[PDB]
Formats: sequence, C-alpha cells, structure tokens
Amino acid sequence: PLGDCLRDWEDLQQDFQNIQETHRLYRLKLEELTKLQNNCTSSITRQKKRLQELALALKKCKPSLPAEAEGAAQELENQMKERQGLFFDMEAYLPKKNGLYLSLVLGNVNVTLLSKQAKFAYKDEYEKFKLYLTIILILISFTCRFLLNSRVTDAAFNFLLVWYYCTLTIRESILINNGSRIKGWWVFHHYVSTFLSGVMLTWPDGLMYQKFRNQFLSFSMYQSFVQFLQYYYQSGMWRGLTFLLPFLFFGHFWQLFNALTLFNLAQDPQCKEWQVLMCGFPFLLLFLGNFFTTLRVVHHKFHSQRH
Amino acid sequence: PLGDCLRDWEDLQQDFQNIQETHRLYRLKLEELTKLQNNCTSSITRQKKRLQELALALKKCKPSLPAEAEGAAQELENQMKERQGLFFDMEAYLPKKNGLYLSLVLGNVNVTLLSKQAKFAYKDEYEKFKLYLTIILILISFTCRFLLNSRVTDAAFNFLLVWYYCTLTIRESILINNGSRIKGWWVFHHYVSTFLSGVMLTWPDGLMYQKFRNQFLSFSMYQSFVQFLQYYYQSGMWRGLTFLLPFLFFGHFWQLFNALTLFNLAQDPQCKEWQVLMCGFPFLLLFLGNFFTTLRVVHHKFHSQRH
Repeated sequence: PLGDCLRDWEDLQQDFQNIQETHRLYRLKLEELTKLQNNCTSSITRQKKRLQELALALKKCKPSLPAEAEGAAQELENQMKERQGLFFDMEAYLPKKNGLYLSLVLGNVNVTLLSKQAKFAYKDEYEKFKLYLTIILILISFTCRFLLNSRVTDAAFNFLLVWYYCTLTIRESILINNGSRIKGWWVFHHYVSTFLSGVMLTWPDGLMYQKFRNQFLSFSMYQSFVQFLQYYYQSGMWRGLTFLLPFLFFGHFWQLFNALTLFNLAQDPQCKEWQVLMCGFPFLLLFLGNFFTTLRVVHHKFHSQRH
Repeated sequence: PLGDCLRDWEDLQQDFQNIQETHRLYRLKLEELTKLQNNCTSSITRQKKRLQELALALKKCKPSLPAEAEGAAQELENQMKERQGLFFDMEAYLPKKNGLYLSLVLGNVNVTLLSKQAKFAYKDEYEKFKLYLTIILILISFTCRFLLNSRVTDAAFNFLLVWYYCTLTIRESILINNGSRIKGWWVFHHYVSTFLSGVMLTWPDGLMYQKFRNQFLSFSMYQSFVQFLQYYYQSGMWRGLTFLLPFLFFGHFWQLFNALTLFNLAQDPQCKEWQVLMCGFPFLLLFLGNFFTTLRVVHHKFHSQRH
C-alpha cells in the first residue's frame, strides 16, 4: 500500500537532518576559509611592500662601498632569489582579482583554480580543444579551397576563424591569470588575426578577390597545419625544434609573401578598395612580430644552453 | 648604513614564518572543504533519487484508493513542496558542474559564487554593463543613421552588435548557472539576433541595401531604447508594466513590419540576393517568439493575480 512510502520517509527524515548538520558545518567552514583569505591578504601586502623595499635597498647599495657592504649586498641578492620564489609559490594558491579583459567579459567573477591537479587538467583540455578545432579548420579550409568556390562559404570560414580566435583569447587569458605567464606577442597575435579575418569578411566580390583568394586559403591551410603539429611538441625536448624551425620559417615567409602580394596588388588594376591596404597591413605586422619573438626566444634558449 | 635593512629583515623573518603557519592552516582548510563537498555530493544523490522516488510513488497513488490513501497522498504532497524547497536551498550553496556552452567556451572551470551577497553584486554589475552598452548602442546607431551614410560604419555597427550579443550570452549563462533560472525564449533570442546581424554583415552594397538601411537603423535605435528603459523597471511593481506594455507591443510590431517589408521586397526589382530571405526570416522568428513569450508570461502573472 503506502506504508513503504511512510518507512522510507521516516528514514530520510533523520538522514537529511544529519545532512543539514553537515551542511551547517560546511557553511561555517566556507566563512572560515573566507576570513583566512582576508588574513593572507596582509601577507600579500608584505609580499609586495617589503620585497620592493629590500629591492630599492640593494639598488641604493650599488655605489662603491667597503668590502663589508659588497659582501652584504651579495648575501642579500643570494637570498632574495629564493625569497621571491617562496613568496610567489605562496601567492599562487590565493584566489586573484581578475584583470581587465576577463573582467569586461565575465563581469567580476573569480576563476582561479587553486589546485595543481586542476591546473594540469585545465591545460590538457586547453590543448585538446585547440587540436580538435585545428582539425576542423584544416578540413573546412581545404574543402572551401578545392571542392567549390562560393562566397557564402568564404563568409562561413571567416566567421569560424574570428570565433575561434576570440575563444582562444578568453581561454588563454584565464590560463594566464591562473598559472604560468605567457605575456608577450602571443596575445596581440590573436588580437591582430581576428581583425584580419574581420576586414577580410567584407570584400565586395570584385576581381581583387578572385586574385587573392587562392593565396589566402592555401596559407590558412598551412598555418593550421603548423598549429596541428605544434601540439605534439608541447605534449612530449630540445631535439624537437630541430625539425620544427624550418616549418615555422616557411610559414613566416609564406605570410610575408602574401603581405607583399597584397601591398603591391594595390597599384595596377583599374581600381581597388580600401580593404586591400587595411588587410595587407595586418599580415605584415604578423610577420614582423612573429619572426621577431620566435627568434628572440630561440636566442634566449640558446644563451641559456650556452651557460 | 645597512643595519636598518638587517633589522627589518630580522623582523620580517618571524613575520613571514607566522605567515607560513597561517598558510599551512589555510591549505589544510582548503582540502577540508574539498572533502566536505565530496561528502555533501551524496546529499545531492539522495536529493535526486529519493525525491523522484516519492514522486513516482505519489504518481502511482493517483488511482482510486480508500480514504486513507487519498488522505496520505494529500499529506505527501503538502510536504513535498517544502521538501524540494529545502533541498534546493541546500544545493544552491554547492559548486556546480558547468553546462554545455559555458564548458565549450571556458573549458572546465567552476564559476559558482556560493554567497548571496556575491550573487547580488554580480547581478548589479550584469545590469550596469547592460545599461552602459545600451547607451553606446543608441549613440552609435543614431549617428550612423543620420550624421553620415557610409558602408564602413554599418560594418562597424554590426560588429559591435554581434560582439555585444555574444557577451550577453556568456554573462547570462553564468547567471543561469549561478542563481535564478530564466530558461526559455531569452536565450534563443540572443542566438537568433547575432546570426541576424551576421547575415546582414555581408550585403553587397546594391540597391536593396539603400532601400532597407533606414528601416533597419531606426528599428535598432528603438529596440535599444526599450532595453534602455527596461533597466529601471528591473531596479525599482505591477504598476510598471502598465506603461511598458505599449512600448513593447510597438516594438514587436515595428520588427514585424520590417520582416514583412523584407520578405516582400524580394519580388519586384530587377534582381536580389539570397540575403534578403536569409535576413527577413530571423526577424519574423524574433517577432513570433517574442510576442508569444511575453504574452504567455503576462497571462501567467495575470492568472497568479487572479488567485
């Protein structure tokens, strides 16, 4: 009849009463960590202030002073390295205030993961998502370049590209906030490629389009290729670059050649648009920045291998 | 000389030693909450299972049974309401697994705020951001519609729109995951408006453009207006709709009129594109869904006021 419902009801009564006891404990513990994070904020304060203070002290110690002062400054520098090391390792496990871009998108929400295992899991996903879409990019680009020629599909492709680049901005900005710091060219890169595909999204199907489309689609396929085989090197060290560097240089030069083709094509036919210049410029800037940063980084690693 | 540096160094030594003691305590407490959330998850399990079980029990009790069984089922339904109330109030303070869209963008990161004050602060920001951009939208749209007529600026405007709608998708999806549930038409709305501005981003500056542009820009200005004065009603209750409903209906009908203008304009001139149809359809679907949902909601509130 219904006595079974009555019995399971009676049981679940004290069950969820104990559950609510655990829940009160859990709420107390959530306010407890919150007040402990308030507390550590003072540790953050000392972290900045007294560090930078000893920094300026050593900075004012550079003048010529007795042997005692040079020896002391030596000891200070030999300790401050591990000092900042300790303090950064400390701060790494504290939820951090969002930056500017991530704030303007996600509002004011905390995203820090405060758990090394979580950081590894997150980066593994950040790589798998990159790979899967790099595959769908190669496929769609090649199909649009060979199997048919229709402006609608170029529009769809350029929309996929701008979406992909914006999503990578969001992802790698959480990653920057959360863990390692890749601050440098590899953000403006995405910022200058999305605007590129933008200004290419509005070509008025003239003749310049039928003279630039093939170069652009081939280059997109090949750049997607180098990103497709950039994953493997990240996963599995120095001997790897020995095969990657020729491909990276071939890519930089392919893109440089496209930029020149564009910046030149705007000089002979009956007319043109503004888009020829406004789309050739991104490419040149991409080449300059990318070549510059890659060579500087490989020189830094070469100099580290030197010593 | 340097003795001051030595003194402040000596002090900061035990200072940050105590800091590290607090830090060890804090780490222990973070693993403590983590294991407590593992625990409460069993509470989640019972929450789903035994609830739905008593649900199916009451469902099987609908048949005609003695007075004891109808009275008992009455007591069960009179308790289950507050039962689910308790259990949802409980679950509301548990970090939740991300959905589908937010997962495909932000990876696998937890965003729940687990603090009522945080929810209020977040929604207040979600409203202020909406307002500020609704202002910049009105301004730019009106300027593009009157002060000059140039296709570049229409492109910029449509890009601003698609960006804005995607950002609102992200924001309000974090909001859905975090607190109240607005599941319904007010997500596909943004999903069908971004694609609208998309398919309008690629008009080949024919004549159809010079016959549709004025209608579209006026309607954008007015829809931005109704969003600009939707904030105030949300902030400061039933007497408010008494003035808003005429504006909402005027807007729905303005958009219906644009959809008809488009779906018709594709029948007389020398030629057209596919964009006329692929852009008139969104508008019709917007009108249908929006009118439908608004009227259904106002009828629901009218029926709640009835009883």
